[PDB]
Amino acid sequence: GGLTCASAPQGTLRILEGPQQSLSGSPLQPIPASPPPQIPPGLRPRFCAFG
Amino acid sequence: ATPFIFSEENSALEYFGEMLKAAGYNFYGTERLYSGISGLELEADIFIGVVYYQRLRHMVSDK
Repeated sequence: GGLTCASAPQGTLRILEGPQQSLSGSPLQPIPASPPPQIPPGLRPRFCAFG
Repeated sequence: ATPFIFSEENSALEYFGEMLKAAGYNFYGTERLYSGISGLELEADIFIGVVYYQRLRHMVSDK
């Protein structure tokens, strides 16, 4: 009436919960790159010679 | 003057020389001076500009 060893298991199942990968879009930056410093339009000379 | 904003293609000297030439000065930043001692226009045109100087805390009055 006691507990005895039974037949060895024939296989093992290991369960884990996993989600999946999306598409590669690689959206690097809101406003991207190093935007260049640049000329103010027209500007004009702010200096003249004497005479 | 942020580092790494001006490349080989877009140079800093090109940019600021265009800025200067747009004000009536010359591209390369050289304006020609006179000698305040002899009164003659020096043969070489000088490189003049505006730079930010700091004054250090080490004075001959303390050393």
